[PDB]
Amino acid sequence: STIEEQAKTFLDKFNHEAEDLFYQSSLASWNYNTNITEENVQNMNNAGDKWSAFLKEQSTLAQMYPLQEIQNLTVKLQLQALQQNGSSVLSEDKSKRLNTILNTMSTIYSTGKVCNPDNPQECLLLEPGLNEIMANSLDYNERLWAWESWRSEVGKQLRPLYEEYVVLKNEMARANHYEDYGDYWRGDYEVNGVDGYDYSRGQLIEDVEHTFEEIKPLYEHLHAYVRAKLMNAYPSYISPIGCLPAHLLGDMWGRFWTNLYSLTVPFGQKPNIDVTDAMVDQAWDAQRIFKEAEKFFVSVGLPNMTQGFWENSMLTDPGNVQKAVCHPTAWDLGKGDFRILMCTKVTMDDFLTAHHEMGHIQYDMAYAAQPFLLRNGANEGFHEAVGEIMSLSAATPKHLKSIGLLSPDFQEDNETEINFLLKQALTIVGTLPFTYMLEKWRWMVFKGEIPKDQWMKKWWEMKREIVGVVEPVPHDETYCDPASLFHVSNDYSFIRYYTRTLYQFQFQEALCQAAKHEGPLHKCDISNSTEAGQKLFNMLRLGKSEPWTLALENVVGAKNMNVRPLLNYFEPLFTWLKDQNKNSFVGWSTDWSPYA
Amino acid sequence: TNLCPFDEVFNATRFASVYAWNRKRISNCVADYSVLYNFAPFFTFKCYGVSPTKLNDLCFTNVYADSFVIRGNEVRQIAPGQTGNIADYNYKLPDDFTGCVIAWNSNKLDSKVSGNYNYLYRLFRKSNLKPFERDISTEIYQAGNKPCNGVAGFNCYFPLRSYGFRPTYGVGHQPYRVVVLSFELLHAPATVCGP
Ligand SMILES: *[C@@H]1O[C@H](CO[C@@H]2O[C@@H](C)[C@@H](O)[C@@H](O)[C@@H]2O)[C@@H](O[C@@H]2O[C@H](CO)[C@@H](O[C@@H]3O[C@H](CO)[C@@H](O)[C@H](O)[C@@H]3O)[C@H](O)[C@H]2NC(C)=O)[C@H](O)[C@H]1NC(C)=O
Ligand SMILES: *[C@@H]1O[C@H](CO)[C@@H](O[C@@H]2O[C@H](CO)[C@@H](O[C@@H]3O[C@H](CO)[C@@H](O)[C@H](O)[C@@H]3O)[C@H](O)[C@H]2NC(C)=O)[C@H](O)[C@H]1NC(C)=O
Ligand SMILES: *[C@@H]1O[C@H](CO)[C@@H](O[C@@H]2O[C@H](CO)[C@@H](O)[C@H](O)[C@H]2NC(C)=O)[C@H](O)[C@H]1NC(C)=O
Ligand SMILES: *[C@@H]1O[C@H](CO)[C@@H](O)[C@H](O)[C@H]1NC(C)=O
Ligand SMILES: *[C@@H]1O[C@H](CO)[C@@H](O)[C@H](O)[C@H]1NC(C)=O
Ligand SMILES: *[C@@H]1O[C@H](CO)[C@@H](O)[C@H](O)[C@H]1NC(C)=O
Ligand SMILES: [Zn+2]
Repeated sequence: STIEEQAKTFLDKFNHEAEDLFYQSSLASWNYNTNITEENVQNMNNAGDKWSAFLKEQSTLAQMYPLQEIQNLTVKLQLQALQQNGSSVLSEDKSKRLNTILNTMSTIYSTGKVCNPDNPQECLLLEPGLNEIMANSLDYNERLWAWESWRSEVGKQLRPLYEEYVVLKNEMARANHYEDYGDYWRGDYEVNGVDGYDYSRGQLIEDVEHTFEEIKPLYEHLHAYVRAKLMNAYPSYISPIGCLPAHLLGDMWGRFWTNLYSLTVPFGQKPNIDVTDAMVDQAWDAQRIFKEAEKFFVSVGLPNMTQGFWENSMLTDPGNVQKAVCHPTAWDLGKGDFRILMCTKVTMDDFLTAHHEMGHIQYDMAYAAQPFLLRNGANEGFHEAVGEIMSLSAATPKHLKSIGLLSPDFQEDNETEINFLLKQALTIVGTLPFTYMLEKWRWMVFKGEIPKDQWMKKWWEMKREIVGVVEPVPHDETYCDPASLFHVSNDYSFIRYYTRTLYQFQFQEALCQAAKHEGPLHKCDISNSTEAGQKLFNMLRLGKSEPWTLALENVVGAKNMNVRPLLNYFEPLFTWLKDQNKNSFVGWSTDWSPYA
Repeated sequence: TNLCPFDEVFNATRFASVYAWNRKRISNCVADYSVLYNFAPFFTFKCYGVSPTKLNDLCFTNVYADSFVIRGNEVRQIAPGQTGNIADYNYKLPDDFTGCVIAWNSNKLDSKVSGNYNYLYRLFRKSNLKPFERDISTEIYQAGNKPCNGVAGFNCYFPLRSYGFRPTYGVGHQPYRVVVLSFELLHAPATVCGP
């Protein structure tokens, strides 16, 4: 009996025990998220605690098999994933110190409230209060207040915690033989022992930086056009050459420029495509939306939703007394139980999200045959990319016309396409410098390349330099502005939204190429193309079993993340932006700030 | 002369665990083979060497009704020459298997919201199963080279795992009551006839 055989047999035990215990935790989490009771709270914690205690027990159990003695890479992948889950790398005190910090930072974020300066009785939470201001307010000072008050009251609380969070997270990573916690996060993309498909953690920074360089010309023209449009709406607030004020970007951080569409729409006369009325005209309900979404994936050769999906999913808001957590989530509970939790309204946005969330389900069902530890996206960006491309095709006028939501007497001119691409670029392109620079700052903070006394100095040096975004109020090192975002204060890697964005257009361009789609990439619908679904399925069924480089190649024929499909998707806008920025300054000056 | 007790085997309140599969010897009775349908959600009826179409035109020396519960995926393993946990460790059909495999979904009966842990299967064994072998031993499987001492631990696993059937499981994980009719042929008077 060798030791790989021991590990093989050990994983056999873990897979069967984990699937049962994970299912109990997932169903308990489901019952809470659809039936919010103090009981359903408790049962979720108990099942979650029993699942975590099992994982901690199995992580220690898995470590007794050293990795250098397993030749089977599939077994090593599952063994490594279970051992990398090993919490017993820090002392129980420092593990307890870190968990307390993570809970406190999570609590400060979710309960952090700011109150109106004139009347300190009325107080606002970030969601929905401050987010409502950041997404809808056109008033500079109110936006300046909510942006600054969130960072001054809640961000300053997180500064000492994040300082100690970095120390312990690095200590954890250094004990797992990673350079630092940023290197630990980049391990999600690491591939070893697979010749031709290997990928190092350091190579992620290079690939992100190399691909971001090709994003820069598109972003600068998008930044210049947005600045020109915002400058017209704020002549006294925005320099023609300066960075965009951080509070005037559509949300609390400028993570997405989606809510700038009203002020930056190229052709406000031409109406956007919104099939919401047509859905109500045809008496659509949530059942119809997901049936149409199910019909979309059937058209590409993917299986229909399981019988348990329709029975066990929550597709409408229970309303009445029964409250629910209405965040649209696709649930892989394991053991054939795939569900979607979604308080679906009869709207185009929820129609696309149903395609998006069912796209996750299709990913979940496809790798359901993989071992439990390998039932996930090829990397952290794959699952989100798979869901995104469904909403890409579902939102096209070709798809909306083919399903009777957009009448044939609608015709698409190049102005509505530029309108559509501008709205897409505000969300999709605008987030990439935000995502890269945020994760670059976190990478450098974990690496020790930014001292504590220059955290907010460098955070805003990079914001101006990389994102073209300037803080509206000077921030000393008592602030912690990254932690004012959920992912930073809730300990989530952020480069996944950069890689997913490049993956999704790599995916979409490849599937549209398989769909024999002629024309611009943004107009493409992969519907009725079994070749596109087959090419997608050859990756979806892989899960985590194969290297993400290979899973990427199984769709796009390329082993590495490529930005060209992203630029291909936005090229009609990019040429339009460069023409529209003819008599406008392209680029930005970091020295300019709205506080002079 | 008397009706073969197929209702006992098929309509048993609780089927046996597949590791401890129930065997019922059917002999000296009339075998009404068209009664084998319980209006079940996913019925399966495949025979080997014998013809399910007009199965009641043949006498047999003995009929061995083997009943057990597996999940939906593992029903494919109840077939000659199949491989998997159930075939290797729980119920192996011979390559020359003469008989029928009747399987149907029992999510209504064998699934519970809290999880039905009545039905087990053998996850580990030092070797596979000979055709129609039955291993009900609960001896701790030895995966490592150290002793097991009769208790579960590191590299020493209890060889039986439970299905934990729940009604919300997928069809591939839902419980499936399986009856294997093994038709025996000997030099004997062949006392299981019946139209
Ligand atoms: C050790 O493993 C746990 C458990 O993760 C689960 O099991 C693994 C073997 C894999 O199969 C995972 O795919 C699977 O989720 C890890 O805990 C998990 O952490 C992630 C991110 O930190 C959580 O994701 C989010 O969790 C929130 C919780 O409210 C959800 O609302 C989000 O939708 C999102 O899913 C995940 O929930 C969490 N798992 C559970 C059961 O809560 C843990 O990170 C890991 N540790 C190490 C060091 O690897
Ligand atoms: C186990 O119990 C079930 C009851 O839950 C018995 O169900 C019976 O199944 C047979 C199938 O062979 C049925 O006979 C058929 O009825 C249809 C009309 O329903 C008829 O058109 C066919 O020609 C055939 O006769 C039967 O109606 C059904 N119910 C009863 C009460 O018998 C099943 O027979 C039991 N299994 C065994 C092995 O005894
Ligand atoms: C790595 O191990 C896996 C199993 O852990 C091997 O794949 C299995 O091969 C057996 C042999 O017939 C099959 O019964 C299984 O169905 C296969 N898959 C699984 C998931 O168990 C695989 O061949 C091994 N690869 C190498 C290079 O050793
Ligand atoms: C919600 O949970 C309560 C118990 O806390 C239970 O009585 C009730 O039936 C549940 N509601 C639904 C719709 O399942
Ligand atoms: C949909 O589910 C049914 C199960 O009733 C199955 O027969 C069918 O093959 C599935 N797919 C399609 C495209 O009909
Ligand atoms: C659309 O095309 C017409 C010519 O067909 C051209 O005059 C117009 O400027 C174009 N608009 C955009 C936004 O490309
Ligand atoms: Zn998603």
